[PDB]
Amino acid sequence: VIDEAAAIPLPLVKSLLGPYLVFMASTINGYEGTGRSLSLKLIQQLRQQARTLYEVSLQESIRYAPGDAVEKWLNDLLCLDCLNITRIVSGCPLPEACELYYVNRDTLFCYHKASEVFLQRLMALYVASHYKNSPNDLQMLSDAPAHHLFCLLPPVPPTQNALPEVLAVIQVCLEGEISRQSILNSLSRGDLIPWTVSEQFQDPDFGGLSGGRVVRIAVHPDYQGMGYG
Amino acid sequence: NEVKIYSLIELIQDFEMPTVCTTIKVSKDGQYILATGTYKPRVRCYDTYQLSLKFERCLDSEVVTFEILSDDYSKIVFLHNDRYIEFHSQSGFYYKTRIPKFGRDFSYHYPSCDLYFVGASSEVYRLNLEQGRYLNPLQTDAAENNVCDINSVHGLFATGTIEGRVECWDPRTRNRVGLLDCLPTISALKFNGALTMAVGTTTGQVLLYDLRSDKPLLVKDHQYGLPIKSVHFQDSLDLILSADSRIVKMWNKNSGKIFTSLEPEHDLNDVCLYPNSGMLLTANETPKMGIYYIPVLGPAPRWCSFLDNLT
Amino acid sequence: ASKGRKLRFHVLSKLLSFMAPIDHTTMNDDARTELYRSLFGQ
Amino acid sequence: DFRRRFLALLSYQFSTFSPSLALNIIQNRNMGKPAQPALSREELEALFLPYDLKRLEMYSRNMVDYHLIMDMIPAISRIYFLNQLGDLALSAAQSALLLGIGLQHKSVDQLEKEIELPSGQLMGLFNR
Amino acid sequence: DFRRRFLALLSYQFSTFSPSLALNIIQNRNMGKPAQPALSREELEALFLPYDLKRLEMYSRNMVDYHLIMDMIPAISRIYFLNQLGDLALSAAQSALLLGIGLQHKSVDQLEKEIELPSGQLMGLFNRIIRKVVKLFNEVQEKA
Repeated sequence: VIDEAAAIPLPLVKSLLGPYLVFMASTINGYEGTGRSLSLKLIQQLRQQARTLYEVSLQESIRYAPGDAVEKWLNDLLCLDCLNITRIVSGCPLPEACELYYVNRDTLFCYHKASEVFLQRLMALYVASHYKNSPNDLQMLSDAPAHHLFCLLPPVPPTQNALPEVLAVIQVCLEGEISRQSILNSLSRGDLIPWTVSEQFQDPDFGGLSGGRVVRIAVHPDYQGMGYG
Repeated sequence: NEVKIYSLIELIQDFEMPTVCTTIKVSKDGQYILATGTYKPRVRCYDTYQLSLKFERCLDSEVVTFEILSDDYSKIVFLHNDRYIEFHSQSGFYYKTRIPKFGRDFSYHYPSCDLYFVGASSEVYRLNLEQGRYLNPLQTDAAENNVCDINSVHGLFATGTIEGRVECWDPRTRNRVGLLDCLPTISALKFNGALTMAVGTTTGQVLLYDLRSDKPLLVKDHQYGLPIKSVHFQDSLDLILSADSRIVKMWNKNSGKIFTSLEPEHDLNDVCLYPNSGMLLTANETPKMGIYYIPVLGPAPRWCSFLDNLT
Repeated sequence: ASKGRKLRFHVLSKLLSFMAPIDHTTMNDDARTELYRSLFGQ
Repeated sequence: DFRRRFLALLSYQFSTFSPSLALNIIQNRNMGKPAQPALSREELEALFLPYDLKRLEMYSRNMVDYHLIMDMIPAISRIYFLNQLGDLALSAAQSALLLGIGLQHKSVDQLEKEIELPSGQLMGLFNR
Repeated sequence: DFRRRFLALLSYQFSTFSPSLALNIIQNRNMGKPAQPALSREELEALFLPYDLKRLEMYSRNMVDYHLIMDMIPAISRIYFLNQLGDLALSAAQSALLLGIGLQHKSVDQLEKEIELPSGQLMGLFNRIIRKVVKLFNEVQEKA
């Protein structure tokens, strides 16, 4: 029996199958539920591999009635539910006619109804290829400084709907600009790159250079591998 | 030009068609290599492990091209200039049928068991193979069709035309998904991967096409005016092989840097690359069939493993 | 129609069940339709 | 600095890396770094003794058993992958074979599974 | 000739040998060996870069993470067993510690089982070893 089968890596799952009877359980759109891309990747593997495959889904809570108001209020507050990542817009030219955009963090996390839907689109895409979704990163993306958001969109027609479909999203956090006297004290006793590089190469000069790190890159699950990345 | 291509003692005995070799091909398993040629048109199968010919079968007419349907040598389909389609089982000749008009080239769709005939008619013939009945025709609306290819990744069918326009069809629902515009006709058409496509022209230009963008990503021009017969793709080094009668050109997929060039004594009817190997098989206007080994391109094939030691 | 000039749709006995349908397509059916709509400048 | 560190650390925890994966780390940008001078006479005499260099050329002729020159391979492999020794025009299979033996200290039979080539062929590639 | 061959071949199939066993093969009382020439400035600079020599020196004060100088040890161990690098006055337990990591490329935990001494004490032993090494490196540096 494999509990949290989606969480463990797929090649490790393949060896665990063997010629014997196997029971597995996976998590969807939960507090620790896996993303859509990984869960679909696993369930596709089971179908592909005289094996008789069985699928069962569980949709009623054990502690409260289904349709609970507080449960619904908590889920969309932390964006814990994965849905269709986005409606599939007409296919676009990959390396040629796509433009990045700068998302405002202040207007995204305000609770206007138009803003909320875009956030649910983005968070579902953000944790799609993620082993265990953490609601902490939603808080970190919300209020921590220098965590800038960038998204590329299809070329906008003269006529358009309220919310554009997002193909890819990249998160950039700025680091660096650390004084030399500071870096000497740490070596004898603000992101991963300035400290680790300075530690490994013993270079106090590095650190006073300013740069950003690509925290995450995400592509729409249907569109993975085409050249949006 | 530091590639030092070697030329071949006898890897396979009697690798010799009497006068010329029309087409050279290899099986999916790699066990068998098939060749056809003039005179007294023959189909000769050479076993790699035994280093000898398995059998020789004479035919009534010259074969323009043939396809190995089975994984092994069992099931082969021959297209003839006499409008004849000959099916060969493991025993030998099985059945022969005619096509309404002369056939330039044909391709087989492994899903749905539909085989497509491109020839000297505007319509492209379809022959279902699980049931023997001929299926409904598809009208390409082009006066002459030269070549055809089917994409393995997602099952897309495209046919070349004499006007120079590539028309893409769908094997499912039999509708025209799209059409592409680009005086010279289309000599060679090849699909590689999901998104990359190549067009050959009789003037001597290789045009790489992306399915989504009308403009070509890169164009490579043969200085000779001879048409290019075959275009092949090599995945490991991302090398695109374009071959014409005068010379064979191998160049990189991106930026068009040239790897090497091989000029033989006689014109090439066809060229073939053994999978995952530097070995190259060529069919020439010579009783001998040319065999060339490029150490840089890849390792020697397993049945010819000692060739690396001999170098 | 002479010499098989006109195509005829009688069943062929020898060609019956000559091959079995074998398909290896990585693309899902929904992805194919979206790709086909967006082919070339379309 | 990282490139020289990675060669030394292949023998502690990075031997489990497939030779192709480790080779990809070493070579990047699809270009070569600033060209160092070819291996000097003074450096050759320090690295290999006259009796040691005597062994290599005798093996190149006799060709009977590679266990004689096994001690040289860690020394030779460092020079080739440090961008010294010029360029030997080694193939992809030949370069991966040198990295497996010289740096990851894998035997030929063990490398046969990784390279997927037959053990007889890998000897001939090592011979070249 | 055999002794230098054995050092290189400890990586190939001689790693399974216990460090005590390999130590006796290297050193034989019957054939006393004169000390090889100590490192010159040319030899030491070619073997180790200035940033390399810096990393070994700072770690001697720190003794924190153990993973910065791991690449040095196969280079350091070869010099000690080639009768170069003067005299380090290494103990039998310390010399076996250098042989296992430097030449057999064994982890501390695996070498702990062979040595049978506690791992924390072995970590103290190695810090003593490198302290002797880095001190002698400076003496050659100061000599010129």
